[PDB]
Amino acid sequence: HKDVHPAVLAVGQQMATFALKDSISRLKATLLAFRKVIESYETPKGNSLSRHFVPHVLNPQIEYLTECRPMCFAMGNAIRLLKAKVNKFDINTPEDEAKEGLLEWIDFLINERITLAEYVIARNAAQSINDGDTIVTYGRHRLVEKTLLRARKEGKSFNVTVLDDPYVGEGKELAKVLRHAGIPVLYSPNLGGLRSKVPAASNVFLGGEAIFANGSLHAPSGTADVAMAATNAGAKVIVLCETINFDRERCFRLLFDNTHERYITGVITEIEF
Repeated sequence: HKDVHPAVLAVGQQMATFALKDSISRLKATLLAFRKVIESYETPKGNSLSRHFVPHVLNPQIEYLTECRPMCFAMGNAIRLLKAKVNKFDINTPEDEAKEGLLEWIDFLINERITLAEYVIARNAAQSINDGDTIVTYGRHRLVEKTLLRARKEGKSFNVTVLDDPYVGEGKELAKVLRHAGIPVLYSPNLGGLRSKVPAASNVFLGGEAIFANGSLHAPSGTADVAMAATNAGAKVIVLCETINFDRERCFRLLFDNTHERYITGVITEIEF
C-alpha cells in the first residue's frame, strides 16, 4: 500500500507474479496505471505539480514496480520521457491543463511506441517474406507471430520452422496458431541438430526483450545459439524490435542470453523514415 496507487499495485503484482512477462506488455500496463495516477493526482495547497508530482507521487510508484521486478529498458525509457514532460511545466502552469497534457502525452506514447509500432514492424517485416521462403524462428515472440500472420494474409505461401526451449515450450503454441492460419510448420521442441534446421537459404526472424547500446539482443535463452548457427550458415538473421526497447542512454536474469550484433544481419523497428 503506502504511497502506491492501487492501479500500480495491481500491475506490479502482475509483474512479480510473472503474469506480465514481455517488456512491451509491461510497459503498456505501466503507462495505463500511470495514466490513472495522474487522473487521481491533486496538487497540495501552495504547491505545483512541476515541483511536487515526481518526487512525492511518481517516484514511489516506480520504486514499487522496481521492487516487484527489475525494470526493462522500455519502462526506463518511458519514465525518462515522462519526467522530461513534467519538467516542461512551471509553477504557474494550471493543474487541469498539466494533467490533460500528460494524459494526451501518454496516449500518444502508447500509440506511437506500442500500438502503431506493432503494426508497422509486422507489415514492414512481412515485406521481406516472399513466396517460397523458408522462415526459421525460436519460441514464440509476438512481433514474429504478427509478421508471419501478416505475410500469410497478404497471400504469401511459405514454410516456417519453429525451434523451442524444451523447458518453456511456448513455440508449440506458435506452431498451433500458424498452422490454423494455413502456414505449413515444422516444430522442434529443442535446439538439437541445429545446423540441420537452419540452412543458408532460410531466413531467421527473431524477437527479444531489449537491445543494448553495443547492438546486442537481450532475448530468451537459446536465441543466441539460433543466431550464431544461422550466421555461420550464411542465413539472414532479422531481429524485430520496437525503438522503445533500445538502450539509447549508455531469478529473472538467468533465462535470457545475449546475441552479439555480429550474429544479427539487421534490425527492423517502427522507424520508417
